Amino acid sequence: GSADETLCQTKVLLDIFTGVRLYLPPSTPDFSRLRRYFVAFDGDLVQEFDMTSATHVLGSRDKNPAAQQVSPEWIWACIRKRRLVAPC
Repeated sequence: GSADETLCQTKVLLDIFTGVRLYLPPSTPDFSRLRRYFVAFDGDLVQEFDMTSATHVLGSRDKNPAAQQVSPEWIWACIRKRRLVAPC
């Protein structure tokens, strides 16, 4: 858990995914916030079948190999780091 420890602050948001365009999948856990939260921070979210121009992608990249194959742990480590960390 981390989320509960991080999002424990209403949505916390910080300059994590700062400009980080990661494709947040709907199948991803905590998506609810993950989405609003992420894009909220100041980044952007592209729909799986919509990334071509995207920048980041949660779990896989296919839809957009030009994006970043980050995970749920990245968001936390990122948001918490206040600076986009190693996407993976």
